[PDB]
Amino acid sequence: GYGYYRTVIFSAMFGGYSLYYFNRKTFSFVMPSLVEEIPLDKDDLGFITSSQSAAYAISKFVSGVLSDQMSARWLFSSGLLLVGLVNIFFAWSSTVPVFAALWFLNGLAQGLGWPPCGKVLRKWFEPSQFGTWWAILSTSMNLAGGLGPILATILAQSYSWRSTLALSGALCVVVSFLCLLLIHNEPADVGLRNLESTLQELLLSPYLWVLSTGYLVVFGVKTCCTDWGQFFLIQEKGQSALVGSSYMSALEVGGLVGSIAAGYLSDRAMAKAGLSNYGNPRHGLLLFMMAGMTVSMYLFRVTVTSDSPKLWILVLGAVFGFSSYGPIALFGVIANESAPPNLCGTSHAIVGLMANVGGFLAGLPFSTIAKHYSWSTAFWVAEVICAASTAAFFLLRNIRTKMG
Amino acid sequence: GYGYYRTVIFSAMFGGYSLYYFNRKTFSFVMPSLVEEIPLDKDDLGFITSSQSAAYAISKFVSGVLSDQMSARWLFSSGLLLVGLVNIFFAWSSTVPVFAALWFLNGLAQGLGWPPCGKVLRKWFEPSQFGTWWAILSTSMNLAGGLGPILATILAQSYSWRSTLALSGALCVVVSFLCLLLIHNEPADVGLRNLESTLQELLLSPYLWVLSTGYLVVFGVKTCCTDWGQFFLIQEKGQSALVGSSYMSALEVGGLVGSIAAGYLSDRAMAKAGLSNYGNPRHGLLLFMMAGMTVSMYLFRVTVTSDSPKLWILVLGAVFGFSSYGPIALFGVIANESAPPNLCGTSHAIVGLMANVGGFLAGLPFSTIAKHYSWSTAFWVAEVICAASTAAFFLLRNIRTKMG
Ligand SMILES: CCCCCCCCCCC(CCCCCCCCCC)(CO[C@H]1O[C@@H](CO)[C@H](O[C@@H]2O[C@@H](CO)[C@H](O)[C@@H](O)[C@@H]2O)[C@@H](O)[C@@H]1O)CO[C@H]1O[C@@H](CO)[C@H](O[C@@H]2O[C@@H](CO)[C@H](O)[C@@H](O)[C@@H]2O)[C@@H](O)[C@H]1O
Ligand SMILES: CCCCCCCCCCC(CCCCCCCCCC)(CO[C@H]1O[C@@H](CO)[C@H](O[C@@H]2O[C@@H](CO)[C@H](O)[C@@H](O)[C@@H]2O)[C@@H](O)[C@@H]1O)CO[C@H]1O[C@@H](CO)[C@H](O[C@@H]2O[C@@H](CO)[C@H](O)[C@@H](O)[C@@H]2O)[C@@H](O)[C@H]1O
Ligand SMILES: CCCCCCCCCCC(CCCCCCCCCC)(CO[C@H]1O[C@@H](CO)[C@H](O[C@@H]2O[C@@H](CO)[C@H](O)[C@@H](O)[C@@H]2O)[C@@H](O)[C@@H]1O)CO[C@H]1O[C@@H](CO)[C@H](O[C@@H]2O[C@@H](CO)[C@H](O)[C@@H](O)[C@@H]2O)[C@@H](O)[C@H]1O
Ligand SMILES: CCCCCCCCCCC(CCCCCCCCCC)(CO[C@H]1O[C@@H](CO)[C@H](O[C@@H]2O[C@@H](CO)[C@H](O)[C@@H](O)[C@@H]2O)[C@@H](O)[C@@H]1O)CO[C@H]1O[C@@H](CO)[C@H](O[C@@H]2O[C@@H](CO)[C@H](O)[C@@H](O)[C@@H]2O)[C@@H](O)[C@H]1O
Repeated sequence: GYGYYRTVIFSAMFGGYSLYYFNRKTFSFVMPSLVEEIPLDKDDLGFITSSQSAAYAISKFVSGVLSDQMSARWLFSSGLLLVGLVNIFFAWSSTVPVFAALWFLNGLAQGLGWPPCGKVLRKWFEPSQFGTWWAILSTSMNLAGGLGPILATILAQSYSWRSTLALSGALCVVVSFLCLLLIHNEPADVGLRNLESTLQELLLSPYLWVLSTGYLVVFGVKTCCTDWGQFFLIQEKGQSALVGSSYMSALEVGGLVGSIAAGYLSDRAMAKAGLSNYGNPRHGLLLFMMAGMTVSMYLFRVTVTSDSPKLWILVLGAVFGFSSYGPIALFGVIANESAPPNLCGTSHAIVGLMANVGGFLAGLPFSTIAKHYSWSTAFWVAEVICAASTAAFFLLRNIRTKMG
Repeated sequence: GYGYYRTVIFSAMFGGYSLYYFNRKTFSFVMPSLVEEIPLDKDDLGFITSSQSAAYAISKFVSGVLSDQMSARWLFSSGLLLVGLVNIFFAWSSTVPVFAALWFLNGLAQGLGWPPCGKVLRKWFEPSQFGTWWAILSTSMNLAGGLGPILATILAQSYSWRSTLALSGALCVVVSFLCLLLIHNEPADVGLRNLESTLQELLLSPYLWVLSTGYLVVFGVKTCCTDWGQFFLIQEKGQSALVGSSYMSALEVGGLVGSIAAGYLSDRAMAKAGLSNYGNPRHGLLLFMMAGMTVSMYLFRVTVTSDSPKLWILVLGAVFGFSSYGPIALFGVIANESAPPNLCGTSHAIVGLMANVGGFLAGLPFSTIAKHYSWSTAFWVAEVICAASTAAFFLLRNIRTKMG
């Protein structure tokens, strides 16, 4: 049955992705115990995390490019097995260089997880049910990250820090075999079906670069606000050290809610509306959320004094999180849906690369501008850039959409 | 006349490239005066240099890829004009963010200089005279860098720091028009001649990846030695603070001599020997210099005690510089010569990217290994890697050379 097969594939995917993220964050989970056992300074942890991040970025781009030439099931299982083996080996090392070398292969293996999931979802689900399940897998990753630390410390205070990593690796290996056994690549491999534009022609379309610039701006603004909102609130507004934590929590909760709601409403709008070679039914929600993000930025910058109630700050944070985390999922869904049946990964790898460079831009120059002039000037610059981007995106709404 | 036209093109190229490098390094040349005028801390200078370096790397790759679709003369002149304009605008600014934003466009413009020169050299010169002139252009860059500082401080102590940059920009604009007028793209544009493998077929050849890995190892080892030789000599050998400076000077001089000699001897060997689809006449010198580099590394690591004469240290530094700076030029020449008549830039951009990642590897993990274990262990690791690479390169000598 279609429902039975979809349920089985979805359950296996959910479990695999949750284990992926747990084993990504296990070192940060268990850091205090190994710090107590073998002392480390602040440089070693940063070096290890930096190596993992660089490996993750490079692998992610490469596996996104290559995911259209190899089977999704084998890619998923191999990545999970390598992640488990790397964790098991990490459990039996006691020197920084070996730690940092083992945490690089971890990023390389982690880069292989999502593109197979995206391809299987696209080939198994109808285009009117392809933003809901995307967001639900994102929430699977969120749930794994949220439930990680509590169980991690609960288990670590009981036995040790070395046993937890080995147990996680063994569980990853077992679940890798289970997912290999359970996941099906295509409906044709069972007896159903739910249904050429070379790379040179794909790269010669303007929609790809429009989406890349949109992702640039959205990710950069989100990173700027997430990284420096507490700093702005503490050093210029005059608030305490708990209002920042509450504002971050509200931002995260509102962002999760906004991602799910954006996916569902966009899928409903696409199902309701028709299809044509020009335009996209998913653009209205994207433009609305962009405008909401800009308005919330302006309100937070201007109408938050030293005597503002805490409820107002929480409301502003929630609204910005909603309107900033919706469009990210929308771009991720669109860059893969509005592509030929092949080259889906190659239509998303470039977008991820733009996200990385936008993160670097949100990191260094924003901080130096804030240090020199002020935080108000830096946030004003970010808001002006976002408003200009939104205006350009609205001006370029009805364009050649289907690339190829 | 062939000689007259070659002389004119060579002179214009030499002048253009020398001005390119002078305007690359002018800020480092004139830094003390502007530091005295407007105080700066150590973070701002690093930020500016980092922005320029990142822009240079990205532009270099992009312009190497794109240099086969646009005219070399126009690319050269446009790059020089933009460099001059950027310097002129930099002369009229007084704040760090604007400085760092203007020093990014400088890197973007600088990335456009060399690939047009390489294409013109390949299309104008015979393959038996294409390693000598390559090395001579490299020495043009070296001469510009060497004669920069003296003239820079001599002029800066006279008038100001603001006038020097404007004068350099104006000179760059004038020389840009002169080079636009003088450089000829092809011999067919005058009435002579001195004489399809798509990118997908080009990327499916093993010679490209062999060359990429060789450049990886050579550049990484050279960067390791250049960066940490003084540290090793001072903190483990027990030598003074002037022996390191002498060792660096000997390394640089020996490297320049080795680059010129390697180019000349390799061109002579290729002219003497025949041509075939398998192998390359330029491999013997490359293997010999690789072996010399490994032997010199071992001798410097082992046979240099706290009582070694300074002449021995100078000799070892000169030999390593020779044997390390030869192969870099050899790889640069080969990756462009042993390529189809098109895609020459695309056959060198990947090699440059590998050089960048090898530089990062030589930078961070080598330093952390040296900090944890010792400098001797780090240099032993580098020497072992170089020896293994040399053995693999010798084992893979006679292979499919002409890619396509
Ligand atoms: C084989 C590949 C051949 C070509 C490679 C290209 C260039 C080679 C290296 C370039 C590159 C990978 C290449 C990107 C994709 C390549 C795809 C293009 C294919 C071309 C066909 C690594 O290179 C940089 O990586 C930095 C690590 O951040 C290092 O900083 C070190 O750590 C610093 C502490 O922050 C200190 O300053 C110091 O400790 C070091 O300085 C740099 O020294 C290093 O140069 C840049 O990638 C970028 O990815 C992203 C996400 O990871 C990173 O963003 C952030 O990283 C972490 C915070 O750092 C966060 O955790 C992460 O959340 C965040 O997102 C970037 O930072 C950067 O990593
Ligand atoms: C089919 C449906 C699927 C089910 C999904 C539902 C479950 C999702 C909730 C999980 C959730 C919400 C918590 C509110 C719950 C109420 C919400 C109402 C609805 C749910 C009922 C818990 O998130 C927090 O949970 C806390 C408790 O563990 C942790 O505190 C710890 O406690 C200490 C030890 O006690 C520790 O020592 C200490 O380290 C912590 O202080 C926090 O670290 C964690 O952020 C969010 O988690 C997820 O959000 C994302 C945001 O992007 C976050 O990713 C971030 O991305 C970057 C930013 O873009 C950041 O740069 C990056 O850093 C980060 O990776 C993560 O946070 C992720 O995990
Ligand atoms: C639109 C492009 C879309 C994709 C971009 C890819 C990823 C985006 C950013 C990745 C990338 C450019 C991309 C490489 C080529 C891309 C071609 C691939 C095309 C794919 C189809 C910049 O990204 C890094 O650049 C570093 C600058 O070094 C920054 O470090 C900052 O500064 C630090 C102080 O050293 C501090 O830690 C701190 O102040 C910051 O942390 C990092 O924060 C930053 O992440 C990494 O490139 C690399 O190039 C080389 C040579 O320049 C650099 O090596 C060195 O740099 C200087 C010493 O640094 C030296 O002067 C230079 O002599 C030396 O060689 C590398 O360092 C790196 O720059
Ligand atoms: C058709 C033929 C063409 C003619 C070519 C011949 C001319 C070439 C000679 C120029 C030469 C040799 C000097 C010995 C001369 C005898 C040699 C015998 C033959 C010649 C007769 C002078 O080189 C030095 O000259 C000194 C005097 O200016 C400078 O000291 C300054 O003084 C203070 C102010 O007084 C200043 O305040 C202070 O900053 C300095 O201390 C040094 O900065 C400079 O290095 C070498 O220059 C060139 O070498 C390359 C090496 O790769 C170097 O590039 C490096 O690459 C990276 C490393 O891979 C490095 O990381 C990177 O940092 C660097 O970019 C540069 O050095 C480059 O410029």
